[PDB]
Amino acid sequence: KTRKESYAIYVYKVLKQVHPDTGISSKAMSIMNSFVNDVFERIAGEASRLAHYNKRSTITSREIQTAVRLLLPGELAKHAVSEGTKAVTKYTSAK
Amino acid sequence: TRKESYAIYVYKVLKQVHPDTGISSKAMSIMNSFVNDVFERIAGEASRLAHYNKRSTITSREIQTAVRLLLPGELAKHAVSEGTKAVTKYTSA
Amino acid sequence: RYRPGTVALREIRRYQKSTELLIRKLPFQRLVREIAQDFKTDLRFQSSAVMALQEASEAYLVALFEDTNLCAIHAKRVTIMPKDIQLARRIRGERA
Amino acid sequence: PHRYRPGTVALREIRRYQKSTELLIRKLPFQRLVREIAQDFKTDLRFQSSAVMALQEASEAYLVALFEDTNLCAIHAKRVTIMPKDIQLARRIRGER
Amino acid sequence: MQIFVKTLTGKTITLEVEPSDTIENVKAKIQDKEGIPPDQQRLIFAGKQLEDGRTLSDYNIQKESTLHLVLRLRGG
Amino acid sequence: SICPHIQQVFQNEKSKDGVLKTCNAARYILNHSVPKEKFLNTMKCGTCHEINSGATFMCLQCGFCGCWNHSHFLSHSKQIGHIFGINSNNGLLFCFKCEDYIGNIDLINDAILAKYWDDVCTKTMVPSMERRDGLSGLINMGSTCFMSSILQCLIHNPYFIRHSMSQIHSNNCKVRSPDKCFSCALDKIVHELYGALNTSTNRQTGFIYLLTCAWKINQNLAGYSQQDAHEFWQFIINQIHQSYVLDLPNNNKQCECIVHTVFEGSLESSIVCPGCQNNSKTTIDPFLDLSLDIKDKKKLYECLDSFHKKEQLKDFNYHCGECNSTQDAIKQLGIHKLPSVLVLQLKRFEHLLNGSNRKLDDFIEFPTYLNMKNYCSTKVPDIIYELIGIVSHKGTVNEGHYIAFCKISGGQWFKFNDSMVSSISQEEVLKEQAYLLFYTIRQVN
Amino acid sequence: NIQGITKPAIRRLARRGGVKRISGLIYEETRGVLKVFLENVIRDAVTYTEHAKRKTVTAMDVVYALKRQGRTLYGFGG
Amino acid sequence: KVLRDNIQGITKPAIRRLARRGGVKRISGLIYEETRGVLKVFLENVIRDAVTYTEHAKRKTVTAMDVVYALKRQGRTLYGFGG
Amino acid sequence: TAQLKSQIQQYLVESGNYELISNELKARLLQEGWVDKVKDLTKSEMNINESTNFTQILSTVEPKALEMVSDSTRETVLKQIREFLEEIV
Amino acid sequence: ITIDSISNGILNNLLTTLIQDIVARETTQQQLLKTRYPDLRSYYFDPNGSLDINGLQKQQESSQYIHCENCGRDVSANRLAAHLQRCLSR
Amino acid sequence: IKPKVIEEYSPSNDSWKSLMSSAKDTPLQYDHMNRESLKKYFNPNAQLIEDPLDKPIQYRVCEKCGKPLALTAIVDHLENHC
Amino acid sequence: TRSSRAGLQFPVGRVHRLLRKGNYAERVGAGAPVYLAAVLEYLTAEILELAGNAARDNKKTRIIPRHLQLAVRNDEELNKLLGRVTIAQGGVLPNIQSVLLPK
Amino acid sequence: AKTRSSRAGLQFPVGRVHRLLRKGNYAERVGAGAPVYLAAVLEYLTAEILELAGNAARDNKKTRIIPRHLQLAVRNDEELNKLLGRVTIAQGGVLPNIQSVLLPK
DNA sequence: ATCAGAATCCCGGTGCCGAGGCCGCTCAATTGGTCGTAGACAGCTCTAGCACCGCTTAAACGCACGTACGCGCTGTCCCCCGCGTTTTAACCGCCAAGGGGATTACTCCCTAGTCTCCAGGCACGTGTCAGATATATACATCGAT
DNA sequence: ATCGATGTATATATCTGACACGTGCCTGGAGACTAGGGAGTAATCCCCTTGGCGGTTAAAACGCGGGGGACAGCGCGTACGTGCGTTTAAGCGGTGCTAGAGCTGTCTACGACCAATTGAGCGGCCTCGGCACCGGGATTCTGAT
Ligand SMILES: [Zn+2]
Ligand SMILES: [Zn+2]
Ligand SMILES: [Zn+2]
Ligand SMILES: [Zn+2]
Ligand SMILES: [Zn+2]
Ligand SMILES: [Zn+2]
Ligand SMILES: [Zn+2]
Ligand SMILES: [Zn+2]
Repeated sequence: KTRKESYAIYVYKVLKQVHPDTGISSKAMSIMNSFVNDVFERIAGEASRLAHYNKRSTITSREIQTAVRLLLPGELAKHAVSEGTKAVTKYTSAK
Repeated sequence: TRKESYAIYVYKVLKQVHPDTGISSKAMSIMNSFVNDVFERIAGEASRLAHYNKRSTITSREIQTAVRLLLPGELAKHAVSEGTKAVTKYTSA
Repeated sequence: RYRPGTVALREIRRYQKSTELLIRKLPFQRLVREIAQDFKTDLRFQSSAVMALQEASEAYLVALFEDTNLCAIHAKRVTIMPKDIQLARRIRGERA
Repeated sequence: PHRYRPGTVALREIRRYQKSTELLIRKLPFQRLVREIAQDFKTDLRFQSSAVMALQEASEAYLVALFEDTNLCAIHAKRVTIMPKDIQLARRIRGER
Repeated sequence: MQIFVKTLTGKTITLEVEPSDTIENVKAKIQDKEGIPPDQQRLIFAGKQLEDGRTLSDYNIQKESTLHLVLRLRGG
Repeated sequence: SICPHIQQVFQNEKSKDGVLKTCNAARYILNHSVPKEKFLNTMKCGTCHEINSGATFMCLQCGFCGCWNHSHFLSHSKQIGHIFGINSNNGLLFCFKCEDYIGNIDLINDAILAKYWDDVCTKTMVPSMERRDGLSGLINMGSTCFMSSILQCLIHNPYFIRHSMSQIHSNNCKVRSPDKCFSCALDKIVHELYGALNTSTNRQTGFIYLLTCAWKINQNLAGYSQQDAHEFWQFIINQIHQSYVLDLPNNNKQCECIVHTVFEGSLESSIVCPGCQNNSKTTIDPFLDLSLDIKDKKKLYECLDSFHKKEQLKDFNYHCGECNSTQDAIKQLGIHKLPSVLVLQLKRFEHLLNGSNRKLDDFIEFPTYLNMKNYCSTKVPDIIYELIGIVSHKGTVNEGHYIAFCKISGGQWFKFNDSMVSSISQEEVLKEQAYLLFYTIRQVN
Repeated sequence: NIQGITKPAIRRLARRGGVKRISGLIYEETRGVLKVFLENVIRDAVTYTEHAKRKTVTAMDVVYALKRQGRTLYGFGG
Repeated sequence: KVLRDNIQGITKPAIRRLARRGGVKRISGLIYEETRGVLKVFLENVIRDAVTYTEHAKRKTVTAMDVVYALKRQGRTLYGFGG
Repeated sequence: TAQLKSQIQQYLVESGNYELISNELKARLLQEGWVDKVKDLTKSEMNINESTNFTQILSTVEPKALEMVSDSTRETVLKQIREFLEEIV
Repeated sequence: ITIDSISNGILNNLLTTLIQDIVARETTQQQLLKTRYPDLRSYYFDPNGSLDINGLQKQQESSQYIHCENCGRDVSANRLAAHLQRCLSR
Repeated sequence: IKPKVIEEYSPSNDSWKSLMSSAKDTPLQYDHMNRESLKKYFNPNAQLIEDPLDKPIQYRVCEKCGKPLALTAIVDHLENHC
Repeated sequence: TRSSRAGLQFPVGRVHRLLRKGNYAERVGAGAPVYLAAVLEYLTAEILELAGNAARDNKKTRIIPRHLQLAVRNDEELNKLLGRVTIAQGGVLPNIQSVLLPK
Repeated sequence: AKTRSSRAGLQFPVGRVHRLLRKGNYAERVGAGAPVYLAAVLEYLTAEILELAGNAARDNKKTRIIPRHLQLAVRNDEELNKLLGRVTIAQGGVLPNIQSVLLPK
């Protein structure tokens, strides 16, 4: 048997965190997984393009922030940047 | 400082095709940008194919199928024929 | 007996409320196999591939029909015409 | 006195502008407009002439394509004069919002 | 009239201000002498932060007053 | 056990009412007695007449006073039989036959409401064991680390507790809506921490209303984004003043709110020209806080000395009348009136040439007791403060976390995190990077 | 063959898009358009399968062919 | 110094010539506002993109490579400026 | 005589010196945390003795708190009251 | 008689007065604590700094959920700031 | 001793109850807070609490509303506010 | 682990491994995977919130692809982002032109 | 022949293409026949484009090539127009196209 | 305005299979440690973007006058829609059957790497004629008769 | 149909600045040899795909008729096309220089590699209740009168 990876557990945890009494089917789970993979590959491609344009072989949080600001509309990119900065703060507080 | 381009090669090709025709600098920059864009497109297609086939290397078959998928029928066929001829001439030497 | 136009709006509502596939699977699969016979022979096909092909074709046809309806409405008419489809495909950039 | 009929000068100017390839939009007003638009995102910015020329060329090409689509829509509408609704329909079919 | 503004290093400065002027005017006067962007500048007087669109005469600011220039410290 | 000698007199009604009537008068005397006659009448013995010869006890039935060091008041009980004496130093009752004070009877402790004592035992109750101090954390709903830290020092603020428990706002509010007024929302929080909602998602409902109210005025300070803690301090204290003038029945510069009557001070500026030293025109400017720089300094007195340090104006157009010449005067800031609670802000940030900023991570020494005799404008006696609150920030100029440290009655410090409330030693908080300080009035000599 | 897409299917597809009245040549027009689109997509899928050194077309091949033409579709393990 | 009223710099004969190049025969009097709005939207988009690319580069001058990248990302690849 | 110590205490409050000597005594002790140290002693006494008897606790803390008063706090107040007693004697 | 002898008695009079003032206030406060709360226990002190006053660790977030009063939805703790920006703006 | 203290300055039978009339007109007096320094360096309407951290918060909880009420505000809440 | 240190739910290790094996650059920073995981978590949380709202509007407990399609098409920013994206079993919006309506 | 370009009988630098492929982070390992194939394809494309440009320039009786000639050559062909449908050429212009309905009778 | 007649939504009941929890499982993230260099930092050098002025001039603006077609209205022909009747193969469920896709172990060969050496292409400098510019001439074409 | 005139195509001198060519030198490309890990190939399993059969039933197909929709034709008056006087802002020649772009020397702290491990993540089972299906009644439009 092949031990393939997926994202069902994390999506289900997020759903139960935002909606305790709400289910989900397998088709919606596959759609969410495909959407997550697409957004991930888009952001990675943007980061690689910026790194190659700036002649740098390192991908830091600044490149990711600029990529998510360029790829997403104004308010959505601002909210994502605030969430990312909060996560970075929480990660840098402890170790 | 130094800066690489493809001016001399395009000039040689033009002289081998039209030996009595000049070229301006703007047309040279346009041709350079076009060549760079085509190279980037073909490299990206080859990388996507190698990652879909789970291969860590890239052979002539990947470039062949990439130019097949990128160019229309007659153009892709002529490009594949020229590439196969060049590969055969290089392997024979 | 109902007047012309009411059953049309009723069918429009019924088909906009539904989400199933209005085209049967077996003739579409036979047509797909007949088209694929030209490129290569002795080819197998999965059910999910045919389902995705049908979904994409239906979505594209729905979008083209919506664009044709918009063009026909702008043309001060009520009935669509092939010229509307041609203009839509020309403005879309797909047609040469 | 001599007087031309309407439509001749229009076709003559169409042919003249389709033969030549120079920039119909002048430099200084477009540059000032670009600088004013860029002032809102960040102040104290400097621009190269090549970037302004490229922006002008791109805007002119986009406007030419939009006018061609508007002319196609107006011809399909059994009319000759273009109207803002033609541009609206062209931008709707193009998917631009 | 002339008032006093306390900088970040403790040194006080003097700016020529008029009672009819708004806070947008003094935000430029501090900038041409220090270069600090006005969005990060916090002007505090009598424990009250100066808001945009209001003149100094509405905040009961008199001649030879003393302002406080401070910055922000975000956290969360 | 309970003192049986005071329980025997409790059996009679008139005898119990008589002793409860005189202590309320005795405590009223000590609160309104001139210090001159205080030692001559309340702290002078009857036998030796020595001043403060131990604990001086006043008699319960007559005007005899005896010292403690020579058993002069104890002999009054061994000869006449008055074993119940009130100490003039604190107003407590001491029993001679029990050799101990009476500190387990709420009747004598609340003898000022002895006329309605029958009602307090029925309709009121004593606080619970776990809610006697209101120690509870606030669940961080996002980037609200700066919001919860500011509310924590106000919960254990004795001036805010007396103003909230007195029900002054609730009895004078016009709208009386918790989701509209800040004072009505703060009263729900103190009711949720010090009391009990009728009748773990607990002790957190009142904090939700504060976010709902703040969103209606300024959504930027709703805790969704990381903001400054000092800016949130001056924002909430100003709205309390705005809600007080709204509740007024119907001109005066000084307000009578809880903020203007506690935290409001006044500065004094002088522009000393070196011509004739007759300068200057005094200008008084009120204030609510003090911002102090910490560059190239290590102690709290060094930062306060720089604020009081004289400075020479180099860009000030001047035209004197004493010397009648354009000179560079000397600017000096003095303190005119001191507030009851002094708050100090430390500018832990510097400016660079490229416009960027850097956080000052240099440790600043600060004592638990601060003397303010060297910073008055107009000799001076000793004036001492006491540290009761410390707000510490850790991070950068645009990213960090807030952790507050507050002290409660009894000299016990605590670590006031978002959801972690724990005790801590006194010497540990004196070593943290303090961003805000809280000094209240203790003693004026 | 190509006559599998009958008149009622095209009428239902037009009703879904909001069409009230349909002409007589729209059927053949959509037939030709669908034929061209299916030819292109099947050519892409066949090229992908032949490069995959297999004889069975999978769903991933169709997903990649749709992503190439800018028609990314979700719900098929893409 | 702040700029103002530069949107009116696109005069009527400029849009007239732009329509003549596209093959328009007769033009109405209500096309200029729509053209100005569309041009302003496009310029705002490309300028936002260019400013973002320049801010990521930690520079204060906008070069041509940033404009080329911004046009390439929007599906408007332009040749004749290198890259 | 027994009336000698009464007269010096009588004039000391009349002249106003009695209040200031009490102020500086509490000032120096509060600036060094001496009040805090004696409060740590009493809470520890209730732990070892397990009793709330006032005379039992006071018999322990009162003789103990005498020596913890540093000589720096002592030599200053005695020097200052000598300036105050010799005003009449 | 000497001068230094009387000064010691004056200092001893003020010393016992302030000493008896502090202990008298501490004994009554403790007397009320155990009388009103016979089962009173002190707050837990953690020398490592990993437990609260009750001896428990910090609960994970957002393992808890808060019941909103505007819409009656059980929203998590961390998502509460994002939920209030949309239910209140209706 | 010098008679100067006896000339103009100047068991007893007095009682502490004799100062009842004088206690009904003087304002609130504190232990270690000088009144002269209040008007000289503090605000006249400034609230003052001598040693606030000596004892815990003295308050009671109602039976119906459960509001933490101060000792002086117990009777007022039970009449027209409970 | 590392996700608990940042208070997130998405795995940081898997994202870091995918960035390492993705051949996007030579070296990968430490703060980039946490930022990417936070952005993805916010996006999927928004999508799931909209899907739950659309399901509650239809009196259902399990989310169907129709609810996802409706939630995506009803929003403006999501429609602008997912413009060239099609959803299987999604459907179209119930839109009817004004001219086609009778008298 | 010392250079790999001369051994294959091409004009584009095989070594430069190999270096760009190895440094472009496109894959881990690189084959041997891919650079020659890519160089041959690029050479054929450039040869076709230069043929069209030379024809367009000879049609205008000019010695050198201007971007207008390149625009005309790309817009005249069908395969190159489909390949460069989203590519804009600076100083290229438009095609001399006039609708029949606008022409007078 | 009214009402008989279909279309459709909701309620109650009955039945069913996909999903959330569960148990066993195992392999890649975590921890402690070390070695290596891309990148941050400070310093120096240079260069073109910008305000400035001054002068010249083609294009933008406003105004008069004329005209032709977008819209409205009328009328006239006809072709998809609603309905009814006849046909039909899609789908459902079941049963056979095989061969290509997935998985494991073996060898093997080609290329990433390292050390060494040279000429192809880079900027830099310099010569040079193709085409823009301006003048004049012949002419295709358009408006009114 | 004819005639005038008006902008347009073409010949010719010529000046010049961008284009073509010589030259030096450096570093990236070419030669030669090696290790070692990714890839081709032999072998095996099974499940995933293809093929055939029985029925019956909603969908497909054909014909009637018809009325609303598509389309041809005339009125018109207003908004756009064309031309001319006015001037105003656009465009070329240099003018000074400095803040910012670009190259270089230097130190280090953050990132890759590696050994153990174990627990968080994945494959398999299972029951049920949220959802699918069906019958019936009330509900809500719609067209003729
Ligand atoms: Zn007595
Ligand atoms: Zn005595
Ligand atoms: Zn007793
Ligand atoms: Zn209120
Ligand atoms: Zn006030
Ligand atoms: Zn003077
Ligand atoms: Zn709500
Ligand atoms: Zn009550």
